[PDB]
Amino acid sequence: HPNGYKSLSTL
Amino acid sequence: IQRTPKIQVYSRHPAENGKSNFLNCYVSGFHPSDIEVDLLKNGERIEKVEHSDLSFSKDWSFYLLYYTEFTPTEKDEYACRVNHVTLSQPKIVKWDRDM
Amino acid sequence: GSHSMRYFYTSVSRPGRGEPRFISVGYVDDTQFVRFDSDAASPREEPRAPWIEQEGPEYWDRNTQIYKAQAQTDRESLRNLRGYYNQSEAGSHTLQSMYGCDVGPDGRLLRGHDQYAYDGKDYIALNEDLRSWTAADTAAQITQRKWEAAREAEQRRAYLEGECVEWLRRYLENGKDKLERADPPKTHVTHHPISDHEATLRCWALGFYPAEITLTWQRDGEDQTQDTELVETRPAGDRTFQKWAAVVVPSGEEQRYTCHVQHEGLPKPLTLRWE
Repeated sequence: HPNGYKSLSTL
Repeated sequence: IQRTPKIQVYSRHPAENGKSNFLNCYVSGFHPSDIEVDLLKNGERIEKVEHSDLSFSKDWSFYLLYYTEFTPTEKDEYACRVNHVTLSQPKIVKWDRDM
Repeated sequence: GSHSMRYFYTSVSRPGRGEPRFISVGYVDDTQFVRFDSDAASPREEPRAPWIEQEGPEYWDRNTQIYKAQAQTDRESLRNLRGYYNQSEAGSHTLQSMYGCDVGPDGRLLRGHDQYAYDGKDYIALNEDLRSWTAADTAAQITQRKWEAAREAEQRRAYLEGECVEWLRRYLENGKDKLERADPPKTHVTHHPISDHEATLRCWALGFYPAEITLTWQRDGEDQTQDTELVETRPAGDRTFQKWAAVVVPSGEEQRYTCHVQHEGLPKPLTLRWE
């Protein structure tokens, strides 16, 4: 299962 | 950073003339990820060639397996042609069934 | 034994095609089981190992959405990265992400990972305590300040200590047939003459999983550290791996040379000689 939590976190 | 591709050409199973097999071209250690890979049968590119999903190693360099179904023979020569930004001209590596 | 789940993202910006190409692959140990490619006709997560096919439509739909949002986020990360290094938009640049968890034989978390590379060089990484980052750069120090203010590490920890391990245990159980398996190499030596007095002995390991393996040639029990030709371990295309090692030996004395194969699926290393 991929980490959906960080899918909005930009560098 | 730029890294040149390592290339191996080989069969899935021990070559047997008349037996269907898979011809593989394994490209690895390269960066950036754009890469051109053809499989050649007597110098002409094979049409139905699939490849694996792009992944990369622990040093971040990419790898890919290009492969097609084939039936080897005494006379027929197989090879792999690779171009990459780090290569001045295409690189061709011939298939040796003992390697 | 010990096990790992890992996801690999690659994002490649394209100068006039506004969105980057985004590819993800997911692995349990050395078994690829999912993929996503933003360049497909209809991008969605797809199964790549048999034991993941039984997952329901909500598994695929949710993961597809996760990748779609991650692709857009990567797109914006790439701009921010170009801004941090004063690179022009017309360039093509690469952002790779690697994360996941390791579990021991009991299924307890051993270690979490979450790190990034920009154009192939380490950029920022979550530390082993899952509460801090190591920045490799002045640019990555900007990302660190932002992720410190956002308490990003605590979000990575939530996943790595929670659902990451939880789904890995579920996969190991669903693909127990092929994941608790270690397939030992089936091995043989071949003989290839060079001249009247020289010959190559080649030690073959075929059909083994996982990829980690050591082949070592010995003459009279002495390791041939130099004088051994070794190819990189390579995929057979059927989720097993191949590798060989070779020595050039004097004709007549081939039985003095012995090949040792060590692999996770071999409780005792195999010793091989021609024929």
